[PDB]
Formats: sequence, structure tokens, C-alpha cells
Amino acid sequence: VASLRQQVEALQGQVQHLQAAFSQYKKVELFPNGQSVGEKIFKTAGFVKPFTEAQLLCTQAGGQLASPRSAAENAALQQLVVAKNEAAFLSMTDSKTEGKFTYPTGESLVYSNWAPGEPNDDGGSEDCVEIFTNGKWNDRACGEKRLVVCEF
Amino acid sequence: ASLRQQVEALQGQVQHLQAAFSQYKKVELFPNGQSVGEKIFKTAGFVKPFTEAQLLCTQAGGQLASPRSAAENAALQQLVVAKNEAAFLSMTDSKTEGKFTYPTGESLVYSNWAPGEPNDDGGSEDCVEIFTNGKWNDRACGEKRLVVCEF
Amino acid sequence: RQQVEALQGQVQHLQAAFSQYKKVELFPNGQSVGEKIFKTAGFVKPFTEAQLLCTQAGGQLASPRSAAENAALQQLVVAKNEAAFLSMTDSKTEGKFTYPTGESLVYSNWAPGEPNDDGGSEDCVEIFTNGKWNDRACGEKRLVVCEF
Ligand SMILES: [Ca+2]
Ligand SMILES: [Ca+2]
Ligand SMILES: [Ca+2]
Ligand SMILES: [Ca+2]
Ligand SMILES: [Ca+2]
Ligand SMILES: [Ca+2]
Ligand SMILES: [Ca+2]
Ligand SMILES: [Ca+2]
Ligand SMILES: [Ca+2]
Repeated sequence: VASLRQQVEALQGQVQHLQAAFSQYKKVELFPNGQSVGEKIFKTAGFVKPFTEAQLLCTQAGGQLASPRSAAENAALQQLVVAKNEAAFLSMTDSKTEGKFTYPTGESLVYSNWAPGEPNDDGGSEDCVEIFTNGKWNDRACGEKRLVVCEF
Repeated sequence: ASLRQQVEALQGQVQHLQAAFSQYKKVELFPNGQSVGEKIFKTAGFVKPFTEAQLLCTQAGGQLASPRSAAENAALQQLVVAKNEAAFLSMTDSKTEGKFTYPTGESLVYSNWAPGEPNDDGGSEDCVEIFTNGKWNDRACGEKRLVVCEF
Repeated sequence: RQQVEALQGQVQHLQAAFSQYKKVELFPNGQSVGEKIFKTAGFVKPFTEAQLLCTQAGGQLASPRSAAENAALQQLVVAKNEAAFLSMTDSKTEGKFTYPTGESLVYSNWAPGEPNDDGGSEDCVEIFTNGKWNDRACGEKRLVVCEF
């Protein structure tokens, strides 16, 4: 037995040391271009791309375009948008069924923070969503270039 | 002694984490970070006024660069030369003129003032700036200097 | 007792958090190929300054030793739309490109007619956006990509 027990005290100690260095490196990681809320991390690319290119960039990297599902997440996304001062695309579109915004998974929105008047399908052709510096959403034509923020 | 089987599998995965985390540190710190002892300095890459620079670092969990030793100052200095822009440090004397404190309130443990500094030029220099040669100069808090935080 | 299986839980939690961390770290500026990570600085510098930057950071300038590595490096160079410097030079022996360890090349992906040492001036190697290599003067400014 008790060799076993020494090994546990040893392993536990090297594990606690690794979670200490991991917390510090997580903060350094997110500065300046990232934000975490719960288990989700938003990180911006720092550049501007049309919806399809933005979505491709995020899935290829193993994530998804920012999809705020609660008020706290929208706040965290807003910090990133305020810091960069460019509005960002969110993941959701209504291109399947005009007027029903769906997460890229197909499910209906659980949270929304639409600017008054929106969504308004302006010009007959506004299928993507953009979050502005004030945290409110506006629907926008997918072909516009907006800030790429992915979530992981 | 079933446990021994699971403990050896664990040792192997801890060992895997330890080595992957070691590679990641270097990747992470490239090109905007520098570590000295237990501390990491990371530059935001952009220039901002003191009160803003300070907010950005506190919102991110950190603190503005506060070198407490020559080894710490030389590591901050390497980031400043690479970026080629002077950077604010955390210390000010906006509460008591002449007494520079860390944001916590204690007096300076190390200083590397340029000859003649701090000189409170114009009656209005309450923040400290580190130059590309590693010497500190007291500067007006409303200038825009490189944001470097410490973690 | 199962103070082991408490530890088990903490290891698996780190493995999940560390896996999420890697994705965030590599977005948008890095690529992993096997054990190797390529990461760009984002800016452009001449060979010696690029070579210093990488070694200072604990790593090396990109040395793609396989078609697979050169492809990950190329995915980075297309995203920045800027050709990158590779580690290899022939500055010791004109026409034998060496990796900085001193050995001869394993893998090459030269463009047709390269290396041609245009002007007598060309001792460093750039990778273009199409993945093809060209020998270029070391004093040109190119994207800094290091490998870890
Ligand atoms: Ca439509
Ligand atoms: Ca619509
Ligand atoms: Ca609209
Ligand atoms: Ca004063
Ligand atoms: Ca003063
Ligand atoms: Ca002064
Ligand atoms: Ca030559
Ligand atoms: Ca040559
Ligand atoms: Ca050539």
C-alpha cells in the first residue's frame, strides 16, 4: 500500500500546481481579445469578414460564430465589440424561414436583444444579425463585412 | 490494488498535460508576452491613457506593469524595445506629491529613474513611463503610452 | 481510498479546459501539425530580425519538413496574404540550402526555376500563398512565422 499513497500526494500536488499555472495562463490568453462567461469563451479575430467567411473561420478553428444565449453572454460580447468599436456578426440567421431567427443548429432563439424597430428585413434582404456597441441587435444583410468573433 | 492500475494511467495523463502545457506557454507568450519568475507581462499592442490602460488591465484580472526588481524591469524593457513604444507602469503620486506608490498604497521597493527624474514637469506629471532603455520618467497621466499588464 | 478518484475528476476537468484553451490560443494566428505548432507574429520583418524573434521566444522560424507541414504553414500565409520567411538559407554554401541545425534539406517545394539566386543576392527562402518556395534576399521584409 503506502507507496501508492505517496504517489497520490505527489500527483495531487503536481496537479494543483498545473491548475494554478493554467488559471494564470487563461487570463493572459484572453487579454486583450477575449472574454469568458461560464464555460464559454468569445475571442475576436480582430478583423472584418462577410458572414460566410466569418462562419467558416470559426468552424474550421473548432468553434462557432458568437451566439449569445443570455444577458450575461451578450454583455461579454458587447465588451469585445466596444473595445474594437466595430459591430460583430452573430451566428443566427432567418434565411430558412423569413422572420424566424435560428441558431445554426436549427433551434429558435432563447434570448434576443433587438434594437427597436428590428428585425425589419430592410431592402427585402436582411438575413444575418449584427450586434452593435450598445449591445442591441440589428438584422443585417449577410454580405456586409463585420467583426469576426467566434465562441469556444 | 486495483487502484494501482488507475493511478498509473493518471500519472501518464498528468505527464501528457505537463508537456503540452509547456509547449503552449511559449506559443502563448509569442510575440506579446514575457515571463519573469512567477509573473507574466503581456502587452495589448496599443497605446492608451493611464486611467484606460489601468481599467483594461483590471478588467482582465491583472494590474498594470509594476516592476519590483531589475530582472522584472529588464523583462518589461524587452517588450518595450520590441514594440518600440514607452509604456506606463502602475505607480503614481496623485495622492501625495513626491511619494510614488504601487496602486496598493505601499512605497516603491525598486526604482530605475532616469537622471533628474521624477521632476514633476509643468507641475503636472503624476504617472511613470518606462523608456526603451529601461529608465523610468514621470509623465502626465493623460498621455497615451503602451498598455502592458502583469498577470 | 477514492481520494484517487477525486484526483481523476480534476485531471479530466483540466483535459477538457486545456482542450478548449488550445483552440482559443491557435485562433487566428496558429496552426498545429502533429506535434509542431506554427504561429505568426502578424507583422513583417527581415530575416535576422525574424530569426531573432523566434529564438527569443523559445522556438525557431518555420521549417516545413513535410507536405503536411508546408500545407499548414500555407494556410497561415493565405490568411495573412503575405509570404513568410522559412528558416533555411544557403548562405554558407551557395546552392545547398540548410536548416539552421546544419543538415541538408529533407523536403522541398520549390517553384519552377527556383532556387535561382537572382542578382547574386538570394540566400533566404520565402513561402508564397500557393505553398511554393522561392529563394529571396534576406534583407526583404516578410511575415514572421515561428514554429514551436
Ligand atoms: Ca429572407
Ligand atoms: Ca430576414
Ligand atoms: Ca435592419
Ligand atoms: Ca501632483
Ligand atoms: Ca508628480
Ligand atoms: Ca518627467
Ligand atoms: Ca550567397
Ligand atoms: Ca543563394
Ligand atoms: Ca528567386
